[PDB]
Amino acid sequence: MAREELRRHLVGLIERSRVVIFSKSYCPHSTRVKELFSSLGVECNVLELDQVDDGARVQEVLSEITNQKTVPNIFVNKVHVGGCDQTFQAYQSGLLQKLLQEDLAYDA
Ligand SMILES: [Cl-]
Repeated sequence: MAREELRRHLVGLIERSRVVIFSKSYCPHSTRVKELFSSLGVECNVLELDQVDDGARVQEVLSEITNQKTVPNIFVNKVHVGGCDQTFQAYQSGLLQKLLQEDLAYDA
C-alpha cells in the first residue's frame, strides 16, 4: 500500500527471529533493552531505524503493523511485546522468560 516489498521484509524479519528489536543506535531505552537480553544470554536481531535507508518510511510501516509509534519496538517469538517499559514489565512478571522459552521455527 505504501511499500509492499518493505512490509513483506519487515514481517519476514519478525517471523524468523526469536527476538527482534527495532532500535536506534543512540537511544538509551534501546540500549537498555539490548542490555537486558544480553544479560539473559539471548541473541537478538536488531534493526537500527536511524541507519537504514528510508528509516522514516520503515517506522511508518512498522506503526501500521504494530499500532505503536515509538522505538524501541520489541518482538519475541513473533509476539509483539511493545516498548521498553512493557518489556521490563514482561521481565518482572515472568512473561518475557516464558515467551523466550516457547519452541518456534526460525528460517534463514
Ligand atoms: Cl534516508
